Amino acid sequence: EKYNPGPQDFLLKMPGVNAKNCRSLMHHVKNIAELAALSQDELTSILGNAANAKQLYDFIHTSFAEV
Amino acid sequence: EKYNPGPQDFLLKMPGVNAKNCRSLMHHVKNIAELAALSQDELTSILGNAANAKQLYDFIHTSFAEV
DNA sequence: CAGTGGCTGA
DNA sequence: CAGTGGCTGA
Repeated sequence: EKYNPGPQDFLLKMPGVNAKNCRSLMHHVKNIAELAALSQDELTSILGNAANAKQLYDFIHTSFAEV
Repeated sequence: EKYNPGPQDFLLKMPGVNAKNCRSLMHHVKNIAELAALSQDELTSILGNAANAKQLYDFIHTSFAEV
């Protein structure tokens, strides 16, 4: 498909994303902007899995360094 | 000052990033959430380069399919 | 932002 | 989110 291996791949690079919920993610978000804009509740609603949701939401909110 | 290879490396995985503006980016954003929350005008203020800003914001604002 | 976890070997 | 483009060989 026309799904560029850039932002599309970026989704699967997360510890809570697979090709299965990837299609849902990209269809629910514009790109990286909406991807990181998603909330834990949003994730479960799109991914349909609490584990995948928490894992994805986790990385999105994983601070670079703990001071 | 950990800076795990997860969110930190994620920054350097962009077409408009380097290690020099990486320290600026992480200091201006919490993690991925703020990373994608940045605007093209903001990127220039952080990265200090229009090219890097446009390139970084480009990817952030890159549609999964049909860029 | 808007879609469901969209696949898989013989 | 909050820091400046934070480096580099002899």
